[PDB]
Amino acid sequence: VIGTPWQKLDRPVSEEAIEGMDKYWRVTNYMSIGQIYLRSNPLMKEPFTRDDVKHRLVGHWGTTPGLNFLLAHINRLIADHQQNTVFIMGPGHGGPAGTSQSYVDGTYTEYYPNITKDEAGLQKFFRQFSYPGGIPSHFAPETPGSIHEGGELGYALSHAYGAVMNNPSLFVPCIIGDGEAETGPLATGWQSNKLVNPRTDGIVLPILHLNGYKIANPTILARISDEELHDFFRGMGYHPYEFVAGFDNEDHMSIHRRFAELFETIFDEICDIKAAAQTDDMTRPFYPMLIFRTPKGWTCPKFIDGKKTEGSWRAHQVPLASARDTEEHFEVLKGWMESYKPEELFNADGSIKDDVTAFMPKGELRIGANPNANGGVIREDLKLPELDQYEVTGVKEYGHGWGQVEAPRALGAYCRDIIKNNPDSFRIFGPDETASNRLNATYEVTDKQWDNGYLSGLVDEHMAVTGQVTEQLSEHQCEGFLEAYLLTGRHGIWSSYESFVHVIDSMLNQHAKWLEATVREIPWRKPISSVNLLVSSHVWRQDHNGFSHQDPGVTSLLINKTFNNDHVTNIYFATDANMLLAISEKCFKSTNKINAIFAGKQPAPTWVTLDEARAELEAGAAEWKWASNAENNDEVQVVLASAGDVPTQELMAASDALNKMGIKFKVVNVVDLLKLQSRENNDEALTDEEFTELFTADKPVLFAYHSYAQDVRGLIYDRPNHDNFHVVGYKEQGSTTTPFDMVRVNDMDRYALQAAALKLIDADKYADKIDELNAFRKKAFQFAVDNGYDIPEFTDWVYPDV
Amino acid sequence: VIGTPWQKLDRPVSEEAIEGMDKYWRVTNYMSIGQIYLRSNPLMKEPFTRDDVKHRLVGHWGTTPGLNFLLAHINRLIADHQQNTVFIMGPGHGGPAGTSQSYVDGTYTEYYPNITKDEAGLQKFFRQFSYPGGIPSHFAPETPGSIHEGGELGYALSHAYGAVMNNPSLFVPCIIGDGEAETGPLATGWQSNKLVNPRTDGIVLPILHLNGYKIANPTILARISDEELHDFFRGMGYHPYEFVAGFDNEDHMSIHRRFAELFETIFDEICDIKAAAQTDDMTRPFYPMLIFRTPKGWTCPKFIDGKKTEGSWRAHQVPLASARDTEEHFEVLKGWMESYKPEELFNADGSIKDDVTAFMPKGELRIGANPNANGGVIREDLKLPELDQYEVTGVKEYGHGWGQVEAPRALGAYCRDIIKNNPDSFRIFGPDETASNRLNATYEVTDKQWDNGYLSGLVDEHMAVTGQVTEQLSEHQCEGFLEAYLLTGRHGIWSSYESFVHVIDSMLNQHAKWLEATVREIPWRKPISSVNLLVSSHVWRQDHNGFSHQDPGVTSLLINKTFNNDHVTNIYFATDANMLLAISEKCFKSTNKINAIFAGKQPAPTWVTLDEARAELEAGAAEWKWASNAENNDEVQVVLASAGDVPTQELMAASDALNKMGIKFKVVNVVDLLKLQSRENNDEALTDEEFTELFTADKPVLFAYHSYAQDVRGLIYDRPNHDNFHVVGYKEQGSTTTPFDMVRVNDMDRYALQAAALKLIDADKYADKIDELNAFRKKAFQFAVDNGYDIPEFTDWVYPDV
Ligand SMILES: Cc1ncc(C[n+]2csc(CCOP(=O)(O)OP(=O)(O)O)c2C)c(N)n1
Ligand SMILES: Cc1ncc(C[n+]2csc(CCOP(=O)(O)OP(=O)(O)O)c2C)c(N)n1
Ligand SMILES: [Mg+2]
Ligand SMILES: [Mg+2]
Repeated sequence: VIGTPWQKLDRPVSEEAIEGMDKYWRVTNYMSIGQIYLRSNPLMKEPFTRDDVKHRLVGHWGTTPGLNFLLAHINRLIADHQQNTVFIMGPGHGGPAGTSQSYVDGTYTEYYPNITKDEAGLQKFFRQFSYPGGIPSHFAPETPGSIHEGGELGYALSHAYGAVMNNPSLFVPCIIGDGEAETGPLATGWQSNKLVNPRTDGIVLPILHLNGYKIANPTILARISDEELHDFFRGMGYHPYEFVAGFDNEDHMSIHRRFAELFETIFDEICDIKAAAQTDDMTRPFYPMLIFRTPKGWTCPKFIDGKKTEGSWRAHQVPLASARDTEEHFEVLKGWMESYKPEELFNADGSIKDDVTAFMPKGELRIGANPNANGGVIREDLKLPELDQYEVTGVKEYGHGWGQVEAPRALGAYCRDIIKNNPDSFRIFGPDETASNRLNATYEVTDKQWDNGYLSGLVDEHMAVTGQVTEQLSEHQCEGFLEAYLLTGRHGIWSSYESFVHVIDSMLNQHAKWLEATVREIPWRKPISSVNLLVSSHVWRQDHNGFSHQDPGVTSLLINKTFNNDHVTNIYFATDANMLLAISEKCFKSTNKINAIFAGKQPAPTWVTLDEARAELEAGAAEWKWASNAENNDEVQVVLASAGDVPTQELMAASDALNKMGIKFKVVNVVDLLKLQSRENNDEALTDEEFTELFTADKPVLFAYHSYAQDVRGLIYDRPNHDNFHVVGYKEQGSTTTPFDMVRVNDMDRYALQAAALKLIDADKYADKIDELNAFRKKAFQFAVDNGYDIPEFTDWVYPDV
Repeated sequence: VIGTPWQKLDRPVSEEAIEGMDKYWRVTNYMSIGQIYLRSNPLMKEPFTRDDVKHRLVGHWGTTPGLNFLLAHINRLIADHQQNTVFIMGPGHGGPAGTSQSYVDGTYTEYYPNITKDEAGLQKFFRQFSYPGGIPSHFAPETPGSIHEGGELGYALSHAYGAVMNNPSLFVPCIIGDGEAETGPLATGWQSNKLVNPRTDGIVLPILHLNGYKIANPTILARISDEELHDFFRGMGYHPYEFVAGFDNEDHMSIHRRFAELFETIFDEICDIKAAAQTDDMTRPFYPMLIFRTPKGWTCPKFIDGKKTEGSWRAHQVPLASARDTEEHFEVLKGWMESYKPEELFNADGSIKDDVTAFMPKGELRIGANPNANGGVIREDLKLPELDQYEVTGVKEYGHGWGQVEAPRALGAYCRDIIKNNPDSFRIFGPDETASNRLNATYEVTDKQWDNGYLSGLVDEHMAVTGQVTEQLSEHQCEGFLEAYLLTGRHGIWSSYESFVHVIDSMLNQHAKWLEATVREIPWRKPISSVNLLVSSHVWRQDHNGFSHQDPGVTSLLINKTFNNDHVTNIYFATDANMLLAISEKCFKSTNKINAIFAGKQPAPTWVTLDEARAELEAGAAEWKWASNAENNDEVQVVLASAGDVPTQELMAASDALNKMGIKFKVVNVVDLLKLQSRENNDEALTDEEFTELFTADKPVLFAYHSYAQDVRGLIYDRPNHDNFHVVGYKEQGSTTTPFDMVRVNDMDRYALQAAALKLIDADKYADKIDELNAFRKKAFQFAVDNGYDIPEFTDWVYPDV
């Protein structure tokens, strides 16, 4: 347990602390300007000239001084209260404020020993910001203190809230851009306070950085009336406080006193809410939130070239773009840097004076050092139940292809027991789909956590104010919550109807990018758990729905994250429940990954034993020898290959029929897609020799793909025998229809697959059989049209093992 | 002008109208149940048995009766007021309520003559819903009255608002699911009332379908306190009204009277707001919104098998799943269908009685017939300015590769003049990026429309309460607004930083799917204008930003929409401003497309004349003969190929150097990407013969790709000479850095390209030159590290034409 959580001060903030906070604000303002403008001479020692100014001025001043003000006050708070604290920088383009924070708290020099606490260190600190060979413009994962970069705006609040889940001692002041608040994901973010519990979760404090402006526009929230703004936050279940500063001549020390006193009122209320929640954990409190209304660019020159800058969108990027080039602009920069009076903040050796930091928290309470902001230092392996107890045993008992098992129900029972063994560190998220995707065996040991109105046990099944499943009809919220949950060292999984995974494609992009930078160059940031996503209710079996719900293409997005042997992405196609089991265990042991686990939820055949799934998963693709009828690759007329539960069922029925015709083939199943890539693009892929062995050197390959055929084609482009692959995939065809018709209109049904294989073997010899199969598909459809359900030859076919 | 907009009644709703509305509600409820459950015997004529019930029960009852209630009342409204009305069905899974509406209003039989107004027609109407060979489960584009399917929830409000833009006579009651309101995009949707003007735009009426439940959960909004709920909507600038019905024994006619009176109060206030806005168009009114709180599944059996159904999430999907199979369940269905007393609603011939519809609007005011809900019937071609006036003339005057032109500024001037010539039907949307992407020449003729607080001319440039540019920091809002703007027959464009286009990938998915169904099978739905998206501030030149802003992969998403010769997607890589011009004109004339127009905003060389861009765009790819030094394909040692402004600059510098070494090559530029596909996948692509001519039959091809190399590889997989293409693309490498370093770390810089070409020609002969180039890249980087800007050999290189 870190510090002394939820303690009130019961005295005023000291005058020493106010003094220190103004010194912090002035030094972090100064060094943020230095990071942006200065290539050398950080203390402006004589001669200080244009030659000290960066050739390329890049970065973001506007948000930065308001961030630095808040961080002064949050730091002061942490230290007075000994409060376990992680902040979120929504305006992540304010990167100098987060690097300045770490540098002041001492963690920057601890993590980066070359960036020393003295003039030479400070020169390097200024130069290196947004610079070739240096550091990023944003609150990147290489910044001690960051679990959120804030490059792609809108995830401030889901991360803040996922971080405090099952973290009752943790306090998260979440700085949100007022421009950011215009995004979709941020707007639904506010509603998370109905989904956390004030006894078992920690506390988020939304701080709205209402600086009036985004890039080139005012913001919506800053320009509505104050009464609308207050009604807004009250209507979302918060107690709003508003702070206004910086628009008149109020002196800075007065501003600090007033803000500290306000911030103490807000914290006191948080402490009262925490204390009350130990007794009453059912009443949802009105959590405080802070509206912080200060000028953009605060403390910068009011006008530059006769244009309003402080208190404007003009302050957004880099004021004085000509500081290197004119001398008019350099004089303004010099005066600006001087107004912070650095001669009072730095010792002659260029170290930051002791009296600038005496007020700062220390040790692991420092914002840069809290282990919650590097959660893999506190992550523990899950206590996993043995997989074998979950196996579908039907394959051993009756044969390959047996039964009508709904595959995710095995993952559900497994997840149930993981929750039981790890009761406060493994969460399930679902956009109102947990049950729909068949993971509700989990409710046998816990509830959907819901901290909002209850009506009746006749309607309110499987929910309680505390629990380890969270649902909200928002994919951004599910993915945001989980990411931060993982980033602070815990574990879990979510699920989503496959076509709607795309809502959060850009979230997968950013978390994959966080993972990339991390495995490449941040060894101090320890491994976190993986994002585990069950992609179910797939393209082929969206029976109550239709075309809008048919889009397996998150595959294609994920493929754009597969470089440089990072290995931060995996795409798995579970063939049935036993494959699902094998994949899930690997996923739950893995770290530093996004894992997409595709499985169908419909009743379906089970193809492999558990032991077989384990061996196959390990290699990535496997021959199914019990299904091949050819002896060796020379005897093979076609390779029958599959990835996907329905492509597989269809390929298998086709193989049954090709067998009965005396065609000689082999069956290859593919589970781990990226392992089809060449070793040169992927050092963990099948070797060429392994690839050739599976797929032959010179025989045609019929490949039935779950998603767009383009994926497999681009992936195998430098593989031997690639020109022989015929890839059949989803091709934007379907509607509200029978299971047979869905595969039919994509040429994915068994008859079409058979026909395709014939065409590849000898189109002339089998012209007639092909026609006959093409017509049988037409007859099977008409039969569905006329009767309301699929032709029994189709529905009732079970694989000949049995 | 349609009907008599914004007229008050000044009398009570008639008793005849209340009577009709209850008949509408009862008949649409009845027929919605019929669509879901009945394969035959729609009037339950003796014998009515289980054999009449669908074998596969699929569909969504829960939302449906509340929709049917609202539609009764909106229909009654339209007719009393002669009000130009389009509705939005947010809960688009309530498809039977929209098909029932069209069937009652008469448009279904007009558009689908086989679905007749009599027993035989009604049998077909019931059977065909969610059925093989029939119609979709959702409010699909084949439903007269639909401009929004509501399959992927969350876009109800952006569409509602984009529809009323520059549409002052149009009224849009927007039905939003209370589950839908939990999504990100819906939550920011509410804020659009700060972005429309009540004089020059029409009026949206948000109706929150607060039925208490989503799929398997209660909803956030239904379970907070009523006071929070009211504060919420008031805080977003609405006047909230609340209607509660259905939870007691209040008789239905009383419910209709009470609701009609409320709905009249709401409309009166809308009429007052409209009338006031003719004089005061600066004061933002508090638009009405309606909280409609009724039981899910309303009028269904209260309990089924001892489980609460009406007033529960259980009502969500298909109550009585066993209606075919038990007889216990069939008796319940029969009683349920009977409670609507259809013997009072249908004539003996099975036509709907006249007194059920006498209250209904007629002609083009009918919900199914309004041309706003099929906007291509009112769409007109834009009055386009001549392109030649915008040409960058530098290419003709000084040579290929001249100048430092910021390409989109030509599109900006063009857009400026399009707005001038079409002042109320062409809009620009930008997520706070219009200026950042260089389209602000548009503000020369109009303003960013902003209907919210103003502070000062010192900060509030280029904005006014009415205008034809709209910005909000939300990609969902930009894309939603535009889609509906196009769907109701107008035109426009938006722009977005490239990596953030992904926020709305799933929106592109749905609108592409709308387009697909439309071109394939809905000839009555006329062509609308295309979605035009400028994809700028690209991967290669995100100078103030870094890794989070580097992701050109919307390419890959778009490629998953390129089937069956729909031609609903285009991906264009503008090489410079003249190519941009040529592409933009084609885009602005096109229909029924999503067009992604990639262009760099950085200062950059201009490569082609306008006339050349026109010829090249038409073919899709072109040899640049003035750049080739080889005579014919036999003389060619490598094909130098490009798609992208920066890949192109880099390839050109490489070609300059390969020339000087006496290497013989050709230069192919690629603008229209999908035209690289085979004719078999794309009937408008380059012929194999055209392809071979550009790319040779047997020579290596160096392909410098703007985005992920996987895209080109999968696209050319069946093209002749494909195994000779070496595709270099973005590979997840970069940071906050120099322009040279960004291309360097992706092996995309000129030296790397040269080296690559050498390797393809003779790796052994040029081992030394390759090493030398690899080292020069290392030296150029160190130079950037040491000096703060790129090596002059790199920066100052201008193409030898000049
Ligand atoms: C999803 C997304 N869209 C667009 C951008 C482009 N962008 C970078 S900062 C910014 C404006 C930020 O304004 P605000 O959140 O108010 O922050 P401020 O700098 O005023 O603190 C925008 C539009 C982005 N970062 N993320
Ligand atoms: C973006 C998205 N995510 C998930 C779904 C899955 N889904 C289909 S309907 C539904 C619940 C809808 O509830 P609500 O909006 O309250 O509508 P109701 O049927 O009660 O009118 C969900 C979660 C979806 N359609 N869209
Ligand atoms: Mg702001
Ligand atoms: Mg609902």
